Amino acid sequence: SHWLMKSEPESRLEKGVDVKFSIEDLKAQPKQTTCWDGVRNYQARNFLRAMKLGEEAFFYHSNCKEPGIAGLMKIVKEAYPDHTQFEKNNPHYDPSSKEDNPKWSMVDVQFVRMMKRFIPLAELKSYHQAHKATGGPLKNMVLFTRQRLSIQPLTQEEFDFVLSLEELE
Repeated sequence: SHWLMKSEPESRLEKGVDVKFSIEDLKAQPKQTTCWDGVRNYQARNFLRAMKLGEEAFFYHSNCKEPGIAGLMKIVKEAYPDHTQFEKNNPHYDPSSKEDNPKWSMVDVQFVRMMKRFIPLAELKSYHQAHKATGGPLKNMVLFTRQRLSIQPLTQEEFDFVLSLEELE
């Protein structure tokens, strides 16, 4: 399995709290690792639960001015409870979640490297749209299939094409 994980590159307040966290903030983490908290989308959650140690995931910046894939990271820790679903403080708090059996989960990713060059959502859309008429590996990419999924699986095909655009100028 291969994945795509979205996060806020530039600052933005939610329920009063800032959810900012780009690829650089991950690199700036001890051992360049962090807990990918926040996810409250059932379909997104069930993917987090299905991730295996070692599998890789593109770090996607969900920005307005410059959305795209800036780098790569890996899963070093399998799903477990998201501590913030309970902290009444956090904007992702959930009253319906029992500590006895949490509804929300998270995983731990470690930084690996950056793309040999940034990949704009614009670049991804054109090829995607292109393949969507000629027949290509990005014909059914989730990034364009699910406009609102923060955690997404990618077939080796799509993954191989994203990496190939990395070796182009």
